[PDB]
Amino acid sequence: GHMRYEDAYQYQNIFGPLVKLEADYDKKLKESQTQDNITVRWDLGLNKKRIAYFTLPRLMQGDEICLRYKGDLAPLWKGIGHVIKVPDNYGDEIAIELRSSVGAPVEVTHNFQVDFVWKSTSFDRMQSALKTFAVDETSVSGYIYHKLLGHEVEDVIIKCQLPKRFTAQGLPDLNHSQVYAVKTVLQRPLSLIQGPPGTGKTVTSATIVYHLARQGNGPVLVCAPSNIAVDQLTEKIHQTGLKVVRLCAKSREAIDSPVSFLALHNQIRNMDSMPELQKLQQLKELSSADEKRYRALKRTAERELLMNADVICCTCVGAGDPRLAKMQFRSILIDESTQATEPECMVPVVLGAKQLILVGDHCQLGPVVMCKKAAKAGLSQSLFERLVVLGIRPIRLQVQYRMHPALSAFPSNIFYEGSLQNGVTAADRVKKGFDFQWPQPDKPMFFYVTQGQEEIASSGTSYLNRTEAANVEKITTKLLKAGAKPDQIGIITPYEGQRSYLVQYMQFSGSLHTKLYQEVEIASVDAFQGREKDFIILSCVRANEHQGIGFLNDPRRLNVALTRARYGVIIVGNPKALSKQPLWNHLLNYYKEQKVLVEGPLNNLRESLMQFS
RNA sequence: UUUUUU
Ligand SMILES: Nc1ncnc2c1ncn2[C@@H]1O[C@H](COP(=O)(O)OP(=O)(O)O)[C@@H](O)[C@H]1O
Ligand code: ALF
Ligand SMILES: [Mg+2]
Ligand SMILES: [Mg+2]
Repeated sequence: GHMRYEDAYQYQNIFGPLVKLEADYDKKLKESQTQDNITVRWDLGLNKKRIAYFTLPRLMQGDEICLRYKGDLAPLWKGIGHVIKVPDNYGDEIAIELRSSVGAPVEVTHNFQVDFVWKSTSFDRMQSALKTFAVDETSVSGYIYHKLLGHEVEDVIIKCQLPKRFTAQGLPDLNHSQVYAVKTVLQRPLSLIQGPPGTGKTVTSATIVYHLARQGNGPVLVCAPSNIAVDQLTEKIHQTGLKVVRLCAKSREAIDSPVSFLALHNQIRNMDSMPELQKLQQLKELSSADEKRYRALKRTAERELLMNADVICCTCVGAGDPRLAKMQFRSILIDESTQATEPECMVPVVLGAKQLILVGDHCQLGPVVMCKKAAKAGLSQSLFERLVVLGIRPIRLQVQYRMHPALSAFPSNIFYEGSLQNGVTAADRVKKGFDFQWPQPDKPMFFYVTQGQEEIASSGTSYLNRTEAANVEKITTKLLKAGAKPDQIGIITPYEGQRSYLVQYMQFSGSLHTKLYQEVEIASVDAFQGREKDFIILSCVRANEHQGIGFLNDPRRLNVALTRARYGVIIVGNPKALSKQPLWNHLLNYYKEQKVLVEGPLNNLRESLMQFS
């Protein structure tokens, strides 16, 4: 009440089809193909796999593609394979390794076609989770089943042994609201935690997970929708001194993060287990009988590290990973759950949840749903928000400990009805050893006006902006020269195109300060929700005469972008395009009134008189 | 709408 489901079968019959809409739509939307006139060069790898090389008049490493032969000089043929080489410093040849070496039409070279194959794994796991919820009644407790379905059911009290102290060593001393939040959550089967940015939702989550783990009843499962949110929580949990295993996507095994040392795939390789460490050093070959012992041993190692972990951390979709099947979790916490669709949250939930904690802020980013029809039918509504509408009262945090009061003013008043209070002062937020000259000494922020125009990026739907990129670099140098360390600086931008451009431009050219720049985080705004830096630089990218600003129209995205910094925020963008949207127009006027809308050379900034719509 | 996930 009011939204109710008779049972989990009806529930699946509603969300199952929604997920299918979104899946089918994304597939159609992300799938592209060449003309059927590609010329192929055939070869064999050293390992005797079959390879096709070709040039293209926008693929990425590891992509899956279908190669079709459409000519008449051999039987019609199609084969699946994956990109093992893209155009680079060795040449413009794309190479793909085929799954199956035969019977490829290696005697012909013309009249081929290349289709990019959209990967369906993430939606498969959501469909699969929905089915498990409906068919297997042991996948969640009777209580949680009834609560999730909107049934009336008496409140249940979990009678655990409460800790001596709620606040946990290694983490900040909890304030009264966080203590209340921890103490209360431990005793309920279902809890929602809510609060504006930087109120310690993740700190509080880590403290809860710590106590649930110390109950000694098996590993706690901990998730978030995006890899970066999972990593924040993982690091905080690690600080409590617990044994944490970060389970990563197979496709991310070569991505570098500050919690890489906790990644399951890395822990296994640092194990002894000397034999398996030998078969790994060997596959780094491909022997088929050797792969049998490799796998068995690997399964033995994964089983060991996972079963003995106090906590397992992974994305919501990652929870559906085959390595975790046949595992059950009594206690599950999902951080930044408001950024996920409900079927995405259900992925970890159906692993046997008897106690479930959801953390969120609906004023920050929601899930990505490209199919407007599906979004409007409800796929856009998170589980956290449905439960709020159903009457579950969230536990609230309201006092912020991240940012200088001047950074919190606009977001607090605009997004949170002035209810975001400050737990730190201006004096708590003067960087020691930092000799930077702010336009307004008392306001560590400014919007740096940048004339320019966006370009469409390699991908075809994303944008970049070369002028802003240039200024981002200048500003970064200025900050570094003022005394900021690389790791105290973060650069965020809403677009992937701009993110990638910045990586190449700052980190992989020959720049004099390349080694410094490489220690500087660059990321999309969306990925960075949940993370914080001392100093943030935001590149807005959009800059055009009559093409709009795209998803910059979403207030949630600006909110996240404005609330990542502790000590200072510098915004780089073009007020001309931004001003056309009421929200950005208001942020621009706000900065103008604060005298931090500026122009000119960095060492000699002047207010921008420039007028905008 | 071009972002999250695999
Ligand atoms: N009770 C507290 N005392 C001191 N610092 C705190 C406290 N609670 C949170 N913080 C800090 O403020 C920041 C934001 O916490 P975080 O958990 O990331 O916010 P949120 O999860 O709500 O976005 C961190 O740097 C963190 O250590
Ligand atoms: F709510 Al946050 F970093 F997770 F501000
Ligand atoms: Mg958080
Ligand atoms: Mg460089």
